[PDB]
Amino acid sequence: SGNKVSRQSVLCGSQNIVLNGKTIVMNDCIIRGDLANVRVGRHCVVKSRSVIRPPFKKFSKGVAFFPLHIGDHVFIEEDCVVNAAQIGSYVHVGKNCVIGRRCVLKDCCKILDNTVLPPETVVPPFTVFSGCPGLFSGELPECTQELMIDVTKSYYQKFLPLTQV
Amino acid sequence: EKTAVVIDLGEAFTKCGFAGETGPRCIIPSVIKKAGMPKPIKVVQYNINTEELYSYLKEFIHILYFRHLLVNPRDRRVVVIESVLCPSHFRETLTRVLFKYFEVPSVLLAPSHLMALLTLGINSAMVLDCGYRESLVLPIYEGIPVLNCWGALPLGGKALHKELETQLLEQCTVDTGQSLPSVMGSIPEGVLEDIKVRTCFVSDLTRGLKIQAAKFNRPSPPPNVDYPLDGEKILHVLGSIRDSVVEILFEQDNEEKSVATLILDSLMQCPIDTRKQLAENLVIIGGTSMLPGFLHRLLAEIRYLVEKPKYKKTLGTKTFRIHTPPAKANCVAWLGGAIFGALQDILGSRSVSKEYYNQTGRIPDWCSL
Amino acid sequence: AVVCVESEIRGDVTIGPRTVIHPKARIIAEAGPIVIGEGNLIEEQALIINAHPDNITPDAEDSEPKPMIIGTNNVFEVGCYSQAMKMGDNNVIESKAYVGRNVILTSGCIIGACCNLNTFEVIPENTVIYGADCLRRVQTERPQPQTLQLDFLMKILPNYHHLKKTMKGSS
Ligand SMILES: Nc1ncnc2c1ncn2[C@@H]1O[C@H](COP(=O)(O)OP(=O)(O)O)[C@@H](O)[C@H]1O
Repeated sequence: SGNKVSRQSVLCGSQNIVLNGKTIVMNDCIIRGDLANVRVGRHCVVKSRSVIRPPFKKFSKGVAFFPLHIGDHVFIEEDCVVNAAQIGSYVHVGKNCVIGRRCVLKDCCKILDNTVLPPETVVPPFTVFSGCPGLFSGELPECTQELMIDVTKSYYQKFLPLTQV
Repeated sequence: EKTAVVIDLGEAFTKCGFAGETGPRCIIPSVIKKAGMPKPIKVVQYNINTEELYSYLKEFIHILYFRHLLVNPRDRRVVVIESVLCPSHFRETLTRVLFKYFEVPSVLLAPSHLMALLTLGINSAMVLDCGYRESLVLPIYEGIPVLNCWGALPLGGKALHKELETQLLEQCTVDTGQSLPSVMGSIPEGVLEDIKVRTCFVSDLTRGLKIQAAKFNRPSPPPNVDYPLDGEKILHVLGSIRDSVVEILFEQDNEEKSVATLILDSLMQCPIDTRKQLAENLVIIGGTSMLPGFLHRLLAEIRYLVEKPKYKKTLGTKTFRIHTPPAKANCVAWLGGAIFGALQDILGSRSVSKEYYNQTGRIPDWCSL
Repeated sequence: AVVCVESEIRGDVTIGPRTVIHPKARIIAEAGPIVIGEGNLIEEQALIINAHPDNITPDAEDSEPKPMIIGTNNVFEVGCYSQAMKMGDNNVIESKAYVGRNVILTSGCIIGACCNLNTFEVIPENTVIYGADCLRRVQTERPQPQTLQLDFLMKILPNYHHLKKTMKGSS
């Protein structure tokens, strides 16, 4: 629970939640993603006005799609509807982006802004996905990912004292 | 050993291939669209700088074989395929990239027409070259190109798109998304070309005569064949405009310009020991001209112009054939050069090395050796 | 139907059976009586509208007196709104679909992601649009209004059925 300890927002889905350290997010978002199992991640990041959900049912023998997996030094952005996302560490989402069904990415997922993923959007490690559908545009440097993520975490923690609520 | 590279000079597409590769590999549009690029950069950019184009070539080739097969071309040879009329400075700039930047083992220029002949491997043949911007009838008698029998109509695929945009810019018979008649100016070239390329069936000669009648002082142009649109604006108008393109494709109206015209020109430079041979050799090829049902309009115009009074003396009564292509769409020269480069380890000596290019840096065409 | 307490409705909306409205299902059916269908699932963050008022100002003889309707198996997902969509049999609306005003949604309607519906466009049957390619009439028969896309909709409706009983039990 090393996030922004302040009266910011509320949500639900306490199935397999986790309040880890160095991982924080902003307000205006809702968390309704307990449709399948969960996997949170410390040192991550996210912006305001977002939404996330898991893949499908997974209650009966017909299990769901790839619902969720998070990582370290990750950085989500605004308006990113993370629907059915199982990714790794040092991920990077963009503005107005969305995750597609059965998306099973890996570490350092540079999700482009205003991009979305299609059904069964399993991505590889140290990649850079983009497009209306799931499309790995390029790649990403892992060292620069962890370094810039920590630098951004400190810079955001600097201005984090704003809105004492 | 190993494979090789098979790349030709295409304004629209320059595929790559290996040695003796049976079946196509990968086609990509010749223009280079990069990051933060508002409009991609072409290839036919002459009298332009060399460093910027040089760079574009470097990274484009780089990612080209990367996304093709991620191979290391510093290990195998290259089969360069030509397309005449291009400035040799450009070609040598490509070579400059290749050797002075990438250092491949050896490269080798080659004619596309050769590979076209290799599709059948016969000695004498006509050349029904129909490229992307021009055409060419430069026969290969005895497996040897016929020099002065040349000519080109600068009215290929690109100009066809220009014709399309002209016609449709004149009339926007589509709706809004109510008709939006010539409201905006820019066009979706991809959509336009999708309509065009996805609907290229050639019509009857009689229909072309109807078009000619419509030029001055019309019998049922629909059922018109033209492919759906987008942008909330789709329509079903006369697809007969593409047949109008087929009519303007061959103009005799104080122009006397056609493919048969170049065949006649060749005939003018042809000696008696070439005439009947070419009458046999009715070679059926052409790159961009993948025109469905063109046999009708084509053959009809051939056997329509045979009747020209100034050419019966030249022709007589010559019949022709159909030298059908065993290859496909445009893979003809591609796969022709692929199998042509297969066991040409012998000709690997003829493939220009970077070794000699160090002390040389030049490949001579018809110059002083 | 699952008349959720969190499902914010507004106005006279004579709903139909099996219209399970999920939590935070903000809607409006006052200026137009929107009747629900049979076999849908109104998810979270939706936005059902009725008779676009004078902010846009229809200065074209405003004498509407017309109510909205719905159909069977037409479950609309989260993010997407509903700007008086005259739906039908199995017209699913996926995430973030910008619903248009006059779009008579027929059967086999797969409203893809971020696909702003076309105003005053008769949405015919058996047509699934592409995401980035707006108005893509792709899959004219694969996305068939009956037995193919509607069968897939009824198949997706099974998870909605299990979720309907589960949400009725969880509440
Ligand atoms: N059915 C068809 N009829 C006519 N042209 C076609 C048809 N199908 C494809 N084509 C065109 O043939 C062209 C091949 O062009 P090409 O000769 O490869 O250009 P370049 O030589 O510059 O690469 C393609 O651009 C395509 O638009």
